[PDB]
Amino acid sequence: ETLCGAELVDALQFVCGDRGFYFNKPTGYGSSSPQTGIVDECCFRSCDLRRLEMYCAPLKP
Repeated sequence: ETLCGAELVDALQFVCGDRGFYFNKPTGYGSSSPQTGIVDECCFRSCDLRRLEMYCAPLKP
């Protein structure tokens, strides 16, 4: 019921399109720093579309 490896990249490619995507969720400066991201959210666990789309890079212009 989840998305891993190749299936996850295909999903991010389709949802993010031109914008591209990243895997590690941003953290705050001088924050805590073991890193978590989409694998944890969507592969080890199931996530919904609105979580997944938070890993799209910003819109260009």
